[PDB]
Amino acid sequence: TLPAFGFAFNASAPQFASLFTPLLLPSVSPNPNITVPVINDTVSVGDGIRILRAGIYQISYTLTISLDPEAGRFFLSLNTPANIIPGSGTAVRGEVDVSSGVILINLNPGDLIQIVPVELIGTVDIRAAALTVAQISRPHHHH
Amino acid sequence: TLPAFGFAFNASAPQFASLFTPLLLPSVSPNPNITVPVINDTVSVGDGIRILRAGIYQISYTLTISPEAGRFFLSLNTPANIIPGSGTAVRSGEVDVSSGVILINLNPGDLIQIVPVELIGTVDIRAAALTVAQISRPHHH
Amino acid sequence: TLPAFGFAFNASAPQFASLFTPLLLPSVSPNPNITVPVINDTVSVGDGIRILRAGIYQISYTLTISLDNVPTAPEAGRFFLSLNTPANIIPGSGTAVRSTGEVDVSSGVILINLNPGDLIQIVPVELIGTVDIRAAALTVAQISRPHH
Amino acid sequence: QEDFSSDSSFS
Ligand SMILES: [Ca+2]
Repeated sequence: TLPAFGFAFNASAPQFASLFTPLLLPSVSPNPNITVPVINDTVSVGDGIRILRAGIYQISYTLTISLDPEAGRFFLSLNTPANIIPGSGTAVRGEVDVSSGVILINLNPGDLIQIVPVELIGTVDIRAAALTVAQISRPHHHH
Repeated sequence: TLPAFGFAFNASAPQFASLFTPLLLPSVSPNPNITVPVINDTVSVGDGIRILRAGIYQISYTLTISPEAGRFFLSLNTPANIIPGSGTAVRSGEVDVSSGVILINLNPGDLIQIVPVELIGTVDIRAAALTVAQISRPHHH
Repeated sequence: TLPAFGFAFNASAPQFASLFTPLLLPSVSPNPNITVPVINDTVSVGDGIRILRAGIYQISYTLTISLDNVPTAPEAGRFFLSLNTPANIIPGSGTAVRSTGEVDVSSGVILINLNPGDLIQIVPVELIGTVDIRAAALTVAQISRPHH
Repeated sequence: QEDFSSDSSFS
């Protein structure tokens, strides 16, 4: 069968960051010529990606901030915004772009992956954002 | 069946950026010990990677760069045709930038390139690298 | 039967960077609800990931750094992934910071052929002043068996 | 030959 995956993004509706408020991600179709949903066995819920299939996933994200003091820190969260995932931090301290690392993680059916601001100084204008979820494996053996 | 993939980079030949000019990527063998091309069912054309098999791919890139500013995106087939989520930016020693990982449907022939979209000052690209790897066969019915 | 992978991280044990000294990565279990080691046919050795299976891999990392900005004593660091020995830096794997507040840097994703015994580590290659690595994470995932 | 298209069907 095919791996589970999803790509959910915002390229055309800026949003102000709010503490522990998931970023809006309304789009799933990044190809400008052949526009198709880049979703398979995940659900793009409007502000994140819900897992349908147990497995090991790669998760990561991007942001573009319209900077004018202004600072932000962001993480990925698991199910609720406070439940942040280690290795998923980004920070910002003209449009500037930030990208997270790639986190490998065991996820389960119903898990909801979101991008959340955890620290904000001044007003932070999110010009764009994108969340990447892709299955790398079935659940593996461990003790 | 193996996934399609390619890794094309420049580590040793700096280039001055210009608007909408794809960056040169002459190398495909990143391992310094066991130096082999990291290319399977893609083509490294000299300034990007061309897809040969339809599928969902992850695409991403890096740059090393030496008021001045530089903005870059990935483009699909033609330089102006930039891909959402693929921005990198440097606004002011060598500075490293990395894109996110974009998942996107690509068809045979699609050519992924790194392009500058905004430049102020002298932007010297000391190094660049483009990563393309197939996630899935097409997921349509 | 599954692809080889490993995820090794340091979330709350700050370490000062030292030139060509692999960063410590003591944890392998990132899920806060269902804590399991994200390791399959690799070894997390304490300061990197050792490969046991030949194949094509994606490798990448991220670092959280806290710098003092003393105007006349700026801090800076440059980091790479290394293969087997610290000098053997992998192209495309650079990150850089230069001087307040925790800041994150992420590498790109490098595709590379690796072999049994290979050791992937995060090394500082340039340092100006004291560089405090608050956190770090290393990602290794097999994408293919060796290609021919 | 397999290709994505505007006629491609999804769930
Ligand atoms: Ca990155």
